[PDB]
Amino acid sequence: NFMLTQPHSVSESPGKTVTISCTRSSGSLANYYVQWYQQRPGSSPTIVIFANNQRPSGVPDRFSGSIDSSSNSASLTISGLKTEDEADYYCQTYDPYSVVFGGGTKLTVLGQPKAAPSVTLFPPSSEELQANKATLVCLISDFYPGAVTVAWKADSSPVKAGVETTTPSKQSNNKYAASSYLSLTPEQWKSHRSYSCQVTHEGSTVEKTVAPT
Amino acid sequence: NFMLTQPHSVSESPGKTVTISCTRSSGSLANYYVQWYQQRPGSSPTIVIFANNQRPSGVPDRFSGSIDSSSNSASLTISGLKTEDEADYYCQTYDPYSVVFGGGTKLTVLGQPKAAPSVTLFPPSSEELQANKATLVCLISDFYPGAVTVAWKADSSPVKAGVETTTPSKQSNNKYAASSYLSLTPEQWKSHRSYSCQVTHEGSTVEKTVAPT
Amino acid sequence: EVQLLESGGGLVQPGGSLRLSCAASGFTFSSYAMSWVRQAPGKGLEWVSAISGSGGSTYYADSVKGRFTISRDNSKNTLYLQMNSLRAEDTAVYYCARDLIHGVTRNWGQGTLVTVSSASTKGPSVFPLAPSSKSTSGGTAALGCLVKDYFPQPVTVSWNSGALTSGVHTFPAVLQSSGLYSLSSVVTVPSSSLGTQTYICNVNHKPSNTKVDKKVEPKS
Amino acid sequence: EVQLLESGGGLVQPGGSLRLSCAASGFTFSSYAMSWVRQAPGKGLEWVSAISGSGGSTYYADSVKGRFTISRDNSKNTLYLQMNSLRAEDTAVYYCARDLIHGVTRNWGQGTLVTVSSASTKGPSVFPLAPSSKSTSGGTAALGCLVKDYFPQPVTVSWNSGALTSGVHTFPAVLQSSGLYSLSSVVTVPSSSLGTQTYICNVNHKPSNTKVDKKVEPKS
Amino acid sequence: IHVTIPADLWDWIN
Amino acid sequence: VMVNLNIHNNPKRSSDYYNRSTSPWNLHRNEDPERYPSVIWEAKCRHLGCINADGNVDYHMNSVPIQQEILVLRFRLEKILVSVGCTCVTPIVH
Amino acid sequence: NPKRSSDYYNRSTSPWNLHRNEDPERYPSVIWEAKCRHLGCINADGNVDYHMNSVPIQQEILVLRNSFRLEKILVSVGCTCVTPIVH
Ligand SMILES: CNC(=O)[C@H]1Cc2ccc(cc2)NC(=O)[C@@H](NC(=O)c2ccnn2C)Cc2cc(ccc2Cl)-c2cccc(c2)CCC(=O)N1
Repeated sequence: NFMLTQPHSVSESPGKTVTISCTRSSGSLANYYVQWYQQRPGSSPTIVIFANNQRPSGVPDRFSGSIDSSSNSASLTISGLKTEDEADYYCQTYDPYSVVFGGGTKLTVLGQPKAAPSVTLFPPSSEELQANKATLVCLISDFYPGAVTVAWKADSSPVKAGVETTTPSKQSNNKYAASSYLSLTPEQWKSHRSYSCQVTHEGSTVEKTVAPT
Repeated sequence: NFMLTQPHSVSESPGKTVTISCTRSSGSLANYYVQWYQQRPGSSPTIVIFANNQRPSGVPDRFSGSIDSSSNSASLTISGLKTEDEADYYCQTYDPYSVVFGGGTKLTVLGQPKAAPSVTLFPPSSEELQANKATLVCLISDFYPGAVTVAWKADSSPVKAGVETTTPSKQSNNKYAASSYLSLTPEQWKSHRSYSCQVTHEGSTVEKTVAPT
Repeated sequence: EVQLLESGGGLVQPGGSLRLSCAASGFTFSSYAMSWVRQAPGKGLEWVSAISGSGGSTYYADSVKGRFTISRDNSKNTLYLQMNSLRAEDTAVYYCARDLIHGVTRNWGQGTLVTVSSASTKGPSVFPLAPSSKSTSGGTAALGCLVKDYFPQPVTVSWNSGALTSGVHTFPAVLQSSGLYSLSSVVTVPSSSLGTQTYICNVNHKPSNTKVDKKVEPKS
Repeated sequence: EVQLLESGGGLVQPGGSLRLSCAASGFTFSSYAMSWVRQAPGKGLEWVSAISGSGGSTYYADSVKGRFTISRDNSKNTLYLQMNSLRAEDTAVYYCARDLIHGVTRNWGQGTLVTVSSASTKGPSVFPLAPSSKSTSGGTAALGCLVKDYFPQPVTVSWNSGALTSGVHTFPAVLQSSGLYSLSSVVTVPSSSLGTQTYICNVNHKPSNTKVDKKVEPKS
Repeated sequence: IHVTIPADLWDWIN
Repeated sequence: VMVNLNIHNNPKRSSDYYNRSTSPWNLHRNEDPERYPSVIWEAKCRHLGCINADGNVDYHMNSVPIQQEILVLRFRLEKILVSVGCTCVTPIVH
Repeated sequence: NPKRSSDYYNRSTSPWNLHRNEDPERYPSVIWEAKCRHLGCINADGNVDYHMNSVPIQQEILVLRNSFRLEKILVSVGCTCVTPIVH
């Protein structure tokens, strides 16, 4: 067996040339064809390069593949880098029995405008309260970059128990979204004056508050 | 179409290295395999080299083939040259439509010892005389080098009319053979005291004589 | 056009079995080596198995040897993956792939999700997230639906049977410590449309055959 | 062992036709491209024609285009060369050859001689060359056969039906000004064997369908 | 004796 | 003998090796109404050489047809030779 | 036996072995089938090259199986060499 090592992540600025390397641990890289795949969020992988340097129809001329036998590595080169090139890239090769994929490289294109999140907080519904449950829903949308901090307060006290927060993910408009849920008993909900969801992004904090009845 | 040029003759002493070149006039030599054949006197050609440098089993290690794309030529090299390597050598190649042989190269192994001829002279048989014909047969063999002078005498007088002599031919042992025939009428045969076949080789002469009845 | 359509994915308990299929069209199926590759959510691509065009040669990742069997039916243009002795770590989207030669993949299917878990199928409870003065500012109101505690993935949400698309935001699901998923869907609407336009969220959780149409209205 | 045996050679008048055959054995004939190559006396090798293993592709030298046809019978393991409109320049030994690929010849036959001439066939007159005290060298004596005035070549000579090979010397033929050939064959034998052992030269001249067995004995 | 033959073969015979 | 028979109910569409091979081939229709089957598809090698790593016809090797002896109906059962596809042969065996 | 009729199985860049498939309930009883020797093809240097694959060339042939039935069967006749780049 063998492994393929790729960098976990690469960040580059638009219009520049980016190189993603793929190093084979054992076996001669030049004895077996190398393929490169692009994978966008929630999509099937697509082929960018096959047989070391073959570019299928529909793949822009900006993408090219090469191999370096001395370093036992393959490279994917993207010239004139565009924001639409942001995706995960995987190299792949084989030996006479096995097929191996590299760990993948997250490609980030820099210089994109910062966007503040819209935050909306909902209290528990009457229906859920009647079923002896209570969920507070804090929705966070249209923010860039993806880094966000979510904190909950019961009145003024920080709360960590019962909180479940998603890792942020890109929306169709290339901005991020996330949600945070606070599970309470109806008794905990009714015994406090209010609950708050505090959202911190790029050093600024927004706080939304809800109250029983 | 194309042609292959080989030298008309190559010469070297025993134990030395000989090279026979084969130059292609048109088309890239490296695009088509080159074969080399050896042809001994009165024999079918045999394979020395095929596919540029492949030596079949039975062919001594001393024979090797190579190609030179820079000069558009192929070469047959014989190391540790032996007296048994004397023969004609032909290169051969092809294109998608034709097959072409070079003109052939006569290989001479120099420094071979001078060898005196063995001469046998036969008079006309009784059977031939009865059929009103008479042929004297002078057989010459095992001489080296190939040049030989054959003269006929009727008693002591030189004879040129009725004589047919072969050009010397190379034997399997590198020595040469020749034959000379003297055609007479039975009357010419019976009217002389004797006839002689005089064979001169390297300044030395062997004379054989026959007499009627 | 090359088409690869996977089917057979679903929820199975550890030790269980599942057979995946891949229906191929748009190419001479019998002359192509085929493979299965999987991907666990938020993880990398992992090769599973490969089979020659004739089906005479098969290849397996060490992680699946003796448990999975790749096969093909060249008369039906179908590739199969028989998965026995399943474990939690086999949970992934499984992709069918066409190979030009062994190890050179040229086309991928859309994938089929395989979930291996001791947890059973659970349909969600759907609650309205009513618009109010706290979900309203700058002439817009936010209203939504909370799709609570379902398993396995996925769920789909539409608004007003797909007639409402502008201002819709369906959030990715949270995976809770209980092992169940929850998600929310919100729509931002003109505040003057509240109590004039009906807003209904259409929730479908195919794995549990649950379809819920929840009316979302201001509370009074 | 690879064997290629040519037949069909002999004398043809200018403008005449002749068909050569090559019987092959010791290899899977149908999977080899085959060729004909010729050689005029004292001249170089000249490629004539080639045919693929299946017989579906044929190739010809410019010197023989239109006049010659190469063909093969894979059920009989035979290669043929049909020659029409023959001219004196076609006079040569014709060799059958086995090719590993087009243009790479690996094996040669023994050849068949084709003579294109308006001169007529003439079978040989064979005379004994009797041993005597003048042909003796102590313990050894020379005796022979004179093969006079034949056309075309070749003649073959054996002694005692091939039981006698040691000490045999068959000389190359003389081409006379009349256009006829003559040759001699001599054998060196023990002097003590004279008038005890019978010595017969076997002369074969296939072009005139003539075979002569001439007894050679001491004259007394 | 019974021989199961396809429809394309029978049409060719008759 | 009494035969009491019972009636029961193009390679380009089945395989594309003809186009992907280093010794590619074309398929030719051999028609004969007096023979069953009426149409027989036969392989004919496209080139004398084989396609090398650079995409050129290479004459260091040859494309050759792979033939199979098959019985056919004409009634009389006859043995016929058909080319199924091509392979690449070289003069050096390893 | 095909070994006695043709030796392309040994001279091909995608060489093959011939295996006997025996069936008494089928006519012919013995069918020789080609099995590619290597996954790759033999390159210019004599090595198995995995930038190409040896693949069997299969032919649909009718076979016979008091009662008989004419059946369509697929048999490997030989191997060819395929590459992922078409020129
Ligand atoms: C090394 N060789 C082997 O192992 C086998 C391999 C083989 C096996 C079977 C076939 C051919 C080849 N069959 C056909 O050709 C059939 N026809 C077609 O499929 C057909 C016609 C036109 N297009 N096709 C596609 C007719 C038929 C033939 C025979 C039996 C039943 C039937 Cl239905 C039969 C009897 C005796 C001998 C042989 C064949 C030949 C030697 C042998 O044993 N050869």
